[PDB]
Amino acid sequence: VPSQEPIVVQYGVRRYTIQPLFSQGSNSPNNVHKYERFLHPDTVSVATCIAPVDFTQSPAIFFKPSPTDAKNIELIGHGTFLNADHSRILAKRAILTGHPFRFHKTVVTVRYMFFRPEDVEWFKSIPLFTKSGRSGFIKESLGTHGYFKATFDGKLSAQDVVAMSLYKRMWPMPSLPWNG
Amino acid sequence: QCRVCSSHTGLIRKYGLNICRQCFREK
Amino acid sequence: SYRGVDLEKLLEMSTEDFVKLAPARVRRRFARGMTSKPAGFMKKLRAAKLAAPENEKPAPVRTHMRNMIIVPEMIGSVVGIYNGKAFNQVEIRPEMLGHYLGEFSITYTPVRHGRAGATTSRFIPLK
Amino acid sequence: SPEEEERQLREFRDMEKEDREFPDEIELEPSESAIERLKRYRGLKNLYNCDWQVDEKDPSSPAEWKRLLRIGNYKNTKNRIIKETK
Amino acid sequence: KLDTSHMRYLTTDDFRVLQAVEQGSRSHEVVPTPLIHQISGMRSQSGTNRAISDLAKLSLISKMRNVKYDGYRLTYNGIDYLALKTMLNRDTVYSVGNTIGVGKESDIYKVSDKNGNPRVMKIHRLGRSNQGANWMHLSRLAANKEYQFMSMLYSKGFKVPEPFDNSRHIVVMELIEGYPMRRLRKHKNIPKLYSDLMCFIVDLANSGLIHCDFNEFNIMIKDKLEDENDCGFVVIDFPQCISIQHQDADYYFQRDVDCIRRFFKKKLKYEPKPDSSMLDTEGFGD
RNA sequence: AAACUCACCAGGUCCAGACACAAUAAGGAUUGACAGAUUGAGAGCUCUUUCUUGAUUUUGUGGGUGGUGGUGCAUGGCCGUUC
Repeated sequence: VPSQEPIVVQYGVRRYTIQPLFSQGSNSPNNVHKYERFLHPDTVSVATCIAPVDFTQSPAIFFKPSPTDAKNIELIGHGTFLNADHSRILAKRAILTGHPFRFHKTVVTVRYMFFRPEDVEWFKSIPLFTKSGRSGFIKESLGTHGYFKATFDGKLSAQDVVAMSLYKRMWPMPSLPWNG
Repeated sequence: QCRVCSSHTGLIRKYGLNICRQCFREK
Repeated sequence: SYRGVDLEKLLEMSTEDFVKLAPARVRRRFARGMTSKPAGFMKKLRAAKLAAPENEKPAPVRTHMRNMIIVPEMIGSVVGIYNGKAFNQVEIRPEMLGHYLGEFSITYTPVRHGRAGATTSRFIPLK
Repeated sequence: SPEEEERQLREFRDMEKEDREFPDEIELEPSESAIERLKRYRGLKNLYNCDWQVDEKDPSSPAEWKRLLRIGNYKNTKNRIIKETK
Repeated sequence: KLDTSHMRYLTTDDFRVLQAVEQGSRSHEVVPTPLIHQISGMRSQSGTNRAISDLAKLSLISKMRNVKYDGYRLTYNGIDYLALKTMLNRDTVYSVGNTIGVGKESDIYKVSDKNGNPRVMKIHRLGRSNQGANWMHLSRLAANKEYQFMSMLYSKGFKVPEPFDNSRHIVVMELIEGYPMRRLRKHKNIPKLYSDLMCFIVDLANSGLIHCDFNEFNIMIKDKLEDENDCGFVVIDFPQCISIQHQDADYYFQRDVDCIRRFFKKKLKYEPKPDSSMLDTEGFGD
């Protein structure tokens, strides 16, 4: 189920059609999260929403409000009322693209990266990092149909991702009390 | 070069001998 | 205006004659051989004055070299000329005399010696 | 609506990877613009090391976020809330 | 020559390490392998040889595999990158580069401060570089000693520029928009400033250090004020400084009388007006 | 040092389906000693508008025969290199 959608949350028994924001339920040291749009089919998810709060850590049941099966519920998923916290904060990621057009040594001519000239020139303040993690900064670029000129650990290939950074922050969504 | 190296710097087209300026004291 | 001497003498000259009075680095060009590359240019010129609002502005017909010499005869037509990529619109007049069409070029985003702002884009921000 | 559970079921369960791999890729056709869509928010270094915050001053804050009981911590008020009943 | 572009791949893994190992390579030259973790209290195998293999290519450290006395050394960038890192640590340098200027053990590196006005990171590397047993020992301490001997007339009423920090080779000198005496063309008050060259060494004998070394690059008519051109003096005359006890002042005192007689006369054909002064007064009036 | 050199650039196209069977396959699929349109910033090429064609080969396709992709991994002598 896509995870920007109203799911009827129970944390315990009572029902509210809340509009959550699921994020990855990994072991988080810094307690800093994501605005992950949608779901992952196995692991733990961490919702983020506004609810009118019943503060006793229940096994949460999230479902769809219909008498679909012989159960009068469509059970979407069980989990844990983790907390109610303001400083449990989000950061949506980006991964941009770099498709290396050749096999160079130091300066890699990358195309399929930047079309427009004011999208070439003004967007030269973005940190260059490879999908392998080779961080760095843009020193030049000229490409039109978008190049660069930087210095990384080794060499690059046409199946690599010379990514760039947009780490943006969307904002959460409130509940809806469903009783019927 | 003569096939026992990957020699890419100081290349030679002069006089067919394929021995570098850096290879008068090697080759 | 070509020399100051009579204008009904000078305008339709080819690559032959006065340069045999001129010195041999620009005599071993213009008094050897006409190089008739502007001869079928007249045949496209004679249509580049017909269907205009006349005497004023014809169309920017493109031309992509750097050692080709235009002759003044053709008062009232427009040709777009090589500047490295694009085609500078020239209303062709007797106001260019034996100098290159491909001299219309200073091809750089300008040399930053007074405002060095693109040099600031190559330096090191550092973690 | 069951037809769009075969029409849009092509996408509205398989766009779940638009979150994962290309989350906020400025996607590039010659018609799509780069400036306008992903414009109005920071770009720090690393999610396990950076610094994002709680209460900015924007219209992006919803109704019972900027009219909150701003919960301090849960774990540092569950002792309060439960011990209000203990 | 120079490398600069082998630094920005790190994390916190080297920031706790540095001045613990910089005060640890001084307490204990060439450091063996399992000590980078344990001088800094960094843990044994939580992102560790990943980070040391990250440091390995960067030439601020090198894998000196000797026979059980291994080497991890904080090549020449163990001073150079890590003093850039030190000025990132001692709150002066925020990134690297708007820099133009060339010497031998003094490169002028034009920077902008924490404030915003510019200054200059001069760097000390003698022998070019030759950085060895005393060459590192010099550029560590000649950055520290000449942090102590650029205030000998600033307190006493005269013009010596001020040093700011002494990080490992780096000496930061405002920045001075000078005009040396080979760049200038004309002057408005000529005969004052010839007799003030007898009189500057008069000022130098008050502090007890006579300076001599005057070539055509020396006396900067600088830019304190840009618009109204309230200029000043930068006197690059320092390194011919001699303790007067030594037996060479027989021809240092006579330099103060009959050796400056060419430049205001010839450079500025205009035969000069003024008087002069000796330094026999300054022997007693210190 | 000239355009080439000369490792880069401002704009275009000669050209990709073989091997099987599947649509048309010899009423023109696709072939050529030629006549024009030919031009993209200056070209050879094509065969809709003479006619060689000669069974053969045209294409939405995948194993991959096509390693004229070898960077190679070392393996086998052989000599720059290390002694």
